[PDB]
Amino acid sequence: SVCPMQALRNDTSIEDKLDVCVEYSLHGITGRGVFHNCTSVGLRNQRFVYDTFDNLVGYHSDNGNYYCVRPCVSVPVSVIYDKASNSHATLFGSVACSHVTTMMSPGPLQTTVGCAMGFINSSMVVDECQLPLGQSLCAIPPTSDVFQIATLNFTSPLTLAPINSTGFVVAVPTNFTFGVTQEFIETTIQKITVDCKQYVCNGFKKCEDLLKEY
Amino acid sequence: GFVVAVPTNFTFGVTQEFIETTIQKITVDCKQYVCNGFKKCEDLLKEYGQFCSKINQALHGANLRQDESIANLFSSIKTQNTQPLQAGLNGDFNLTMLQIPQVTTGERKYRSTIEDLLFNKVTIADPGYMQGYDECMQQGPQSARDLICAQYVAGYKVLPPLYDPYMEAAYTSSLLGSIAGASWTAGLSSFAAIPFAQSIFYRLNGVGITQQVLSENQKIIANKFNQALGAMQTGFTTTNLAFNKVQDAVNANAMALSKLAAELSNTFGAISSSISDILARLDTVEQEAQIDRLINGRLTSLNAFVAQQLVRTEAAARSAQLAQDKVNECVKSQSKRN
Amino acid sequence: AFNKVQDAVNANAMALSKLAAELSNTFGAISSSISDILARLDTVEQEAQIDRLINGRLTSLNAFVAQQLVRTEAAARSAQLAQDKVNECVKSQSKRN
Amino acid sequence: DLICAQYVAGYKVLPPLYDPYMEAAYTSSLLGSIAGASWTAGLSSFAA
Amino acid sequence: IDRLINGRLTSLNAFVAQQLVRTEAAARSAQLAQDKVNECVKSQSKRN
Amino acid sequence: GYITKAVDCGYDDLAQLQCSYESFEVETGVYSVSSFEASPRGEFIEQAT
Amino acid sequence: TWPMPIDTSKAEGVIYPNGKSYSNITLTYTGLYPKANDLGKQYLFSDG
Ligand SMILES: *[C@@H]1O[C@H](CO)[C@@H](O[C@@H]2O[C@H](CO)[C@@H](O)[C@H](O)[C@H]2NC(C)=O)[C@H](O)[C@H]1NC(C)=O
Ligand SMILES: *[C@@H]1O[C@H](CO)[C@@H](O[C@@H]2O[C@H](CO)[C@@H](O)[C@H](O)[C@H]2NC(C)=O)[C@H](O)[C@H]1NC(C)=O
Ligand SMILES: *[C@@H]1O[C@H](CO)[C@@H](O[C@@H]2O[C@H](CO)[C@@H](O)[C@H](O)[C@H]2NC(C)=O)[C@H](O)[C@H]1NC(C)=O
Ligand SMILES: *[C@@H]1O[C@H](CO)[C@@H](O)[C@H](O)[C@H]1NC(C)=O
Ligand SMILES: *[C@@H]1O[C@H](CO)[C@@H](O)[C@H](O)[C@H]1NC(C)=O
Ligand SMILES: *[C@@H]1O[C@H](CO)[C@@H](O)[C@H](O)[C@H]1NC(C)=O
Ligand SMILES: *[C@@H]1O[C@H](CO)[C@@H](O)[C@H](O)[C@H]1NC(C)=O
Ligand SMILES: *[C@@H]1O[C@H](CO)[C@@H](O)[C@H](O)[C@H]1NC(C)=O
Repeated sequence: SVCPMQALRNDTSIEDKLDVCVEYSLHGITGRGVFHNCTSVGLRNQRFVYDTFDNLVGYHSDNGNYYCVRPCVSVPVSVIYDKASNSHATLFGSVACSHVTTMMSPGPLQTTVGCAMGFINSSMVVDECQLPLGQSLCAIPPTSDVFQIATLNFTSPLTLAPINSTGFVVAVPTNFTFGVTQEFIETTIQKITVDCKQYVCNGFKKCEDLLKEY
Repeated sequence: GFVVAVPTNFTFGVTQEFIETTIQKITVDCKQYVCNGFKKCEDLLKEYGQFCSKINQALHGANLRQDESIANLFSSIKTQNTQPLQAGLNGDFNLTMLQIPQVTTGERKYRSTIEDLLFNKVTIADPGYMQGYDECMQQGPQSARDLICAQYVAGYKVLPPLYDPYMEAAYTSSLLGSIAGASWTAGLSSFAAIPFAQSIFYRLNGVGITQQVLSENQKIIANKFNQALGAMQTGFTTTNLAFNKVQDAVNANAMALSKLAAELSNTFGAISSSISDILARLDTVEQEAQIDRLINGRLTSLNAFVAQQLVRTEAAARSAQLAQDKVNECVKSQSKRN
Repeated sequence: AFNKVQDAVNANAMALSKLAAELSNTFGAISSSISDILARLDTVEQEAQIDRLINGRLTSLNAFVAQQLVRTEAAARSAQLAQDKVNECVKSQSKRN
Repeated sequence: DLICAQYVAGYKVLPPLYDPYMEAAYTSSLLGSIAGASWTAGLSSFAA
Repeated sequence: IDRLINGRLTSLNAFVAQQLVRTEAAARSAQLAQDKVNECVKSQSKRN
Repeated sequence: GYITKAVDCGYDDLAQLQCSYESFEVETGVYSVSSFEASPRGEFIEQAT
Repeated sequence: TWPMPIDTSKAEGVIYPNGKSYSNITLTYTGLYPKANDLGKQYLFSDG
């Protein structure tokens, strides 16, 4: 690079601050990202490695090591809210609970969809859910002190087995009720017309004279 | 009289069909998608926060409607009726391809053999629902396992499906066990437990084959059935329409995420698509007019993505209703529709 | 079925909400109000400021028209499904399980 | 009534997969499949 | 010139998005047309 | 015209959901909220002689 | 008088981009390059 002398800062190291978001100034190239020690790819005299979008993806360092470079990333967060109890809980999706404790600034519970906060392990089994978490997990609101994790699980009820004879077995009803299934079919939407000149210019003759072109 | 061409020899043939029931569920962190960190972009973006809210609310509503549709499809397990099938052959009909392999090892398999054959012919990127963030933090050669790490950089999230593989396996075992018997007669209220072979021979008797023909040709019919069932993996090629529809669905899911990630390299007429280079090369007055181009272009791109996902969700919910009709009229009964 | 009724009502109302909210989009100008632009700038800056609002609002009205077409064609398909249900479930006894 | 705007604007209308002879073959197959064609329970015989 | 470029590219994106929706709708009604051929032309339907 | 109640939007994740919906009352459900920000810490700098 | 045309399948006579490197990818690049299958001009030298 070519640099003015007033922009020269001294020097630092990366080996004590790996896998965090830092700022970098590497031989004139500046930016922001996450550095990870890696196995060497690309040509080491060109010193920088790019991708097809011309973003920096790797760096051959003066200390002899190659580093993979990523942009700065973020943990995804989900809030579980129940209006009747006015209660909430948290899920960090795709995060293992051993890493929530390090970047932290009932305990954290690992689930198949991530690390849950404010939940207790339970053995409850339901077949109907109003707060589904995915992968057959269901959140049960307090009425306890915290939300519970239960599983959606059900199977087919009665298994009549064939008899070893010359006839067969049939289950014939001896009592009944009438059930009602309800159903809704849409036939229509609401019909809208738009006044285009009123929507764009709102009165105002100077906008309308500019809008005559359109 | 008249002349009629009556069969003297036959085979069994298999038609294959694919029906889509679901798309991949996406949420977007709008502020991180538009401003990528960078407080000065966010200070400019505070004038547009009401438009960032509408995107999140529209996607929330679409994902909720898909969850309701899929729970209504799976509703029929809790009430059906079921007959237990033999492992291996049932009479002389061999059903091994459609059954889950009972293994003595330490793994609980949930797929049948023909399902494993179908799943080994499609390529799907693994979203990593449990610990995908920590596995994307230690990449190196990123294309070793097919992960979606663009989630955590660009600012979107793939949501897991409502049911786990155990429950889907339970649904298709319910469908398989509801085939023999299952309201033998007029109504739908009785459940007769007649075995599988007798059920097949009554279905053949009802289409024009008399009991003399069925008694004289028992092993021949069973051998032709086993021979047709043994050749179903031949249909898993790109000349077959159903296999092309399976691959078409996988590609539409991949195409939505590619088109999301690529719009972060549009300059929209700025000097760069990177916010850091704009902040390093211009002064404050020029910075503002350069960054608001990227803000307005990215917000318009998110609006187009939301409008695409709404129409895809509505299409998938109509075809889930069609799949329910197919299960009720072809798997669980004999249709009178030619 | 009740959730579907409420969904159709919310879809009609959300279309009108998204129509009205776009008139407060500045589209990168100093204001969403034309009155304020005409009060704070001279003619050469007024033209470049009003052209942003014009181009933004025309693009928004195009997106609205594209969404109404899709919704109208979907409603016309489900009216055909409704006629099938009236003919086969209410007016006779179907043989479709 | 030619679409000459194809060659100015930069788009191409593509031809359909079948020519009119094949479409006439389809609807003549349909007209000839009406009389008879398994007037009984199943679908596998053909009465003329 | 970059105003025209960004505008015309956004317009082409809208054209592509409308073409995908019309192609999917025509594919659904081709399946409906097949059902009408099979149940009304080639047979005698028992559906009121 | 008086202010009867407030919510600090940066206090926790439910406050941030209530601020994004612009409402003190929200429905039952599961919601994705805005992620945990990076805020970069250090500096790498390397250069030549 | 051996003809020696340019073979782009071996990337003959290609200038590498300056200041950077790529690894295990495929992209397009605008620059100054020789034509494919260009014979060029031959220069034959001899002792006196
Ligand atoms: C069918 O089920 C109904 C409902 O349980 C039975 O009606 C009950 O009859 C007993 C004795 O007659 C009464 O004590 C209950 O109060 C009735 N229940 C209700 C809800 O009214 C009926 O007896 C059953 N019939 C048969 C033949 O099983
Ligand atoms: C019906 O067709 C099958 C198939 O051609 C006939 O099976 C063949 O039988 C001959 C002699 O029995 C064998 O050599 C062939 O190998 C068989 N073919 C196959 C594919 O297995 C069968 O014989 C025919 N039935 C009648 C009554 O003619
Ligand atoms: C029922 O069908 C299965 C699958 O077609 C048969 O299993 C195959 O048997 C052959 C040789 O016996 C092996 O080469 C295959 O690897 C087997 N496949 C599987 C999935 O096990 C099975 O033998 C048939 N049953 C009977 C009784 O013949
Ligand atoms: C970084 O990686 C290189 C090669 O992969 C290795 O030699 C070096 O020891 C690593 N650094 C540390 C601190 O382990
Ligand atoms: C939750 O409970 C199950 C069984 O009840 C157990 O296998 C699992 O380890 C528990 N998990 C935690 C985090 O306590
Ligand atoms: C669901 O219940 C059945 C009952 O036996 C059990 O075997 C199965 O493991 C359960 N599945 C889950 C995911 O809890
Ligand atoms: C029928 O099966 C049972 C097994 O439960 C067996 O005890 C009985 O002997 C069988 N009947 C005949 C005729 O083999
Ligand atoms: C290079 O890319 C290809 C993709 O076609 C991949 O299969 C291969 O493993 C990559 N090589 C290395 C060393 O990562």
